[PDB]
Amino acid sequence: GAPATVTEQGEDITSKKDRGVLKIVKRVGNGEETPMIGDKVYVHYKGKLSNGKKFDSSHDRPFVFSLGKGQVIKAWDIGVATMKKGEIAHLLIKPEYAYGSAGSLPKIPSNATLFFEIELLDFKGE
Ligand SMILES: COc1cc2cc(c1OC)OCC[C@H](C)n1cc(nn1)CCCOC(=O)[C@@H]1CCCCN1C(=O)[C@H]2C1CCCCC1
Repeated sequence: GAPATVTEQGEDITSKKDRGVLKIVKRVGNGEETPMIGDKVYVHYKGKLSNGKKFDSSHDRPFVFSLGKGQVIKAWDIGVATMKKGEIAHLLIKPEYAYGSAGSLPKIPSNATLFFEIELLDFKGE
């Protein structure tokens, strides 16, 4: 399903063009602005290992973070910076842009590919 669709059709939004972060816009957002680095960002997300085997969501209980400030994995700083208010996007992320060969046990194993659906609710300029 969704992870394989992002493999097949997703845009490579990396600078290096290494397919490390692939994106599909699922629902289009409003406004020309996207978050600049330093912004306070508000999202709903659903995430999982691409294997399907572990699963994690804000809409369970929004997730708040400062963009570009190392509170989230590199792929979120990259991916969320491309998104507009109201946008829902799918990301598929190689380990180099997430938790790498070290992983982050017990939640994330070594060399894990991650999938997220993200909704950008708001962002405000520090
Ligand atoms: C590697 O550890 C975790 C990874 C992820 C979720 C984690 C987590 O903690 C063990 O618990 C979610 C709730 C806790 C209190 N928490 C942690 C963070 N923010 N809230 C810190 C953010 C670190 O996570 C990230 O950078 C990314 C992007 C933002 C949303 C969470 N992220 C994750 O990688 C999840 C992960 C998704 C894949 C399935 C397992 C959970």
